[PDB]
Amino acid sequence: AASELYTKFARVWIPDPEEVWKSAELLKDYKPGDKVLLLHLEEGKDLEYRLDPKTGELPHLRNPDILVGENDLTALSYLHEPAVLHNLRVRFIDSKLIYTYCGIVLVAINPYEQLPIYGEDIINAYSGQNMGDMDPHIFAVAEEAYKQMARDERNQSIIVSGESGAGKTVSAKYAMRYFATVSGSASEANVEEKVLASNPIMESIGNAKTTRNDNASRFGKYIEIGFDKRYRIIGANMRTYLLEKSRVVFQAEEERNYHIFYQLCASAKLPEFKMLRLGNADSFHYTKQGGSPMIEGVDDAKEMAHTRQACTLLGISESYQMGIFRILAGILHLGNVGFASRDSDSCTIPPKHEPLTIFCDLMGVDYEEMCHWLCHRKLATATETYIKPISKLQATNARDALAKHIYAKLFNWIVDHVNQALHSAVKQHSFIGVLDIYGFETFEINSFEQFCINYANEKLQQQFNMHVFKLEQEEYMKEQIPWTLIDFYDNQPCINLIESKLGILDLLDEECKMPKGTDDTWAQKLYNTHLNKCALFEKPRMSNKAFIIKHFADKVEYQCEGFLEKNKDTVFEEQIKVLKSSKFKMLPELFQAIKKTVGHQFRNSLHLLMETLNATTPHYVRCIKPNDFKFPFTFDEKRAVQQLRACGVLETIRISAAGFPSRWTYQEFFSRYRVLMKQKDVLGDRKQTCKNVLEKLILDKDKYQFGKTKIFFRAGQVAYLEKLRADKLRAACIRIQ
Ligand SMILES: Nc1ncnc2c1ncn2[C@@H]1O[C@H](COP(=O)(O)OP(=O)(O)O)[C@@H](O)[C@H]1O
Ligand SMILES: [Mg+2]
Repeated sequence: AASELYTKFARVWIPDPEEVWKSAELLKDYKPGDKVLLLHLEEGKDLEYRLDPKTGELPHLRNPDILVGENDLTALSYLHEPAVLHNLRVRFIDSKLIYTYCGIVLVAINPYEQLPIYGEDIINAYSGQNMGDMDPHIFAVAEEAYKQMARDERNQSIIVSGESGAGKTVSAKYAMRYFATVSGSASEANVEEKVLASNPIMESIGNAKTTRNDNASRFGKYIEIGFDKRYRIIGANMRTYLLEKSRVVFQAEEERNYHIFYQLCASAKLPEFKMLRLGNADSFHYTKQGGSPMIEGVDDAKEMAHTRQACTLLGISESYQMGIFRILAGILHLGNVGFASRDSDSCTIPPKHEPLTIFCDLMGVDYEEMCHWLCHRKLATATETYIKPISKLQATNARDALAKHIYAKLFNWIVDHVNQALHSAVKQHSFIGVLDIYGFETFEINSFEQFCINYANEKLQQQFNMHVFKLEQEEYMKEQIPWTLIDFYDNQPCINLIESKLGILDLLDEECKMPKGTDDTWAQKLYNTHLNKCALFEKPRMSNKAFIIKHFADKVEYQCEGFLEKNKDTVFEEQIKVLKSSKFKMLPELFQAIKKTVGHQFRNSLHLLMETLNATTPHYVRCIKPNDFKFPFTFDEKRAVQQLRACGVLETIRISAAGFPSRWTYQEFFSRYRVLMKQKDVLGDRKQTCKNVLEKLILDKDKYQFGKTKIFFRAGQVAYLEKLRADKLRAACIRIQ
């Protein structure tokens, strides 16, 4: 039947290597059996488009001009890939609209420009309205979640997704503002202020500049915002995920360490900071490696003022704040300690070194002991102790490991205190969860950190697909309702390759058991186990030190060096002991106790989170990066199309197009709509009673369908039944009155 639409003047989409899809118009009517189409391109040139001799499949028809730039993609006549790309291009380039709906899921595009599209009057304008009675915006999602939590008394979750830089961090912040405003009616409104204040604090400690993002979010965050019976904020709790430790000691060619170090170095001249004995960021190796200590459009000194102000608002006094700056200053002074070689396998550090002097002074430690333990290691046996001198390379490695460890304890200490400030005495009626996770990334060189983040992103896709596609269509099959299968790309195989008993993480952990274990040996074990036995896993022709894996977004090559070390993540017992013995109270609090590998800990942490998400009603936001140049309102078609297919956008709209998301059991429907039924319509069979009543209430049979155990409805029909229920109760009250 679709071939009847291929008439003279009809428009179609044809594949193009650079533009992905090109629009063309038919110069003649198509007849079944024709091998070439005479097309007029929009550039003024005529083309003979040859059809496939085996399949005879025609190019995609283009939707009418009235359907260009629609608020909801389900309004399109032809629901195919070229149509999606065109509709989003027009709304972005022409209309400057960043938002579009794909049913319940929201699509967000990064503008690379500040626009005033979120005044409190806008917040008020989105408040109190229906879905679609406002145009697409993040506030609509927030309001829908607010509306659902209040009516359903069910916890909700806001899940944002996308590759690095797509606007995801930005989206979560604005959603929180909406809830804080509505809740703002409270007496102890300071709690909402504290909740919003949490974000900039974590950004200072948690973010750093990458080539992808000037403010990359190098840890994960999940926030539960609790509500009372009044549907007003009671408090909150943050659960966070693995921070990039390698960032403290290393930075690439145009990257920085965490923002807070630069804020502290910018404030070195102030009298309060004088005790720290700091200089500019160029003086310390841990800050200098990147080659550029400043971010354009950012004033580190100004940010330092804001960060301090944020700390005081949470109730963190100046003594606490000066205490954290001391730790950070100490990490910088440790980074420039001079270490000299003795013979081939020994090292020595002088008790005279200027940087180690202030390090020992700030930490409240003995210089002579630190010189000894940076140069030697202890081996303890039941009967005796043995000492091994360390090489120059080992001394610097030992020093750096301690720096990562200190920074890690410090980050955790801060989040614990914000959670203490965010705590609530009252009982939780319900909650809204917000997820903010580092997005898919790739570089010239990729390591263990990229492996972990990509693996986490794979899990998010699995949760999304399980809920949206898998769980949902399986129900229709069991329900015995006419259903056409909707295809999706299932990533379960790569997930098994990573997580299963035979998986990559398990093999790395087994290599960690062996003292003889090596990255080379592990890579060889991966090749032996999977080189030609697996389709998701492959090795490049030129290398034996790296491997490539097929993720949902793209294939990624990972270098094997450092994987066992990074999986172990440990520090010498003597160094931790000298810090446990420190004179400064904060250091002993971290070093006091306030076997599984980082990879094992990471898997379970993600499992607990997946389980947590499954308990709530999800609300998904898909963020897209339009261009790599960071330019205002520029659209890259090749780059966009790959993100759309990776996100499964088209199939999400096709499943949405099938409709019937709402589903009442015959018992629930009967119990809720008994008032719309006359006593004569109530048969011994509840199922037949519901059929007879629904057939009387709704005349169009295309708006509802009957399954084995549930009744299915099209959009707006339950609201119509609620209007009828409300009208019947009102009429009954008037009759009684
Ligand atoms: N509302 C916005 N207005 C302007 N630029 C934005 C907006 N949202 C995101 N961006 C741009 O996208 C970049 C990355 O988005 P952000 O949410 O900050 O981090 P990410 O998207 O990586 O989570 C920002 O640095 C900024 O350049
Ligand atoms: Mg981010």
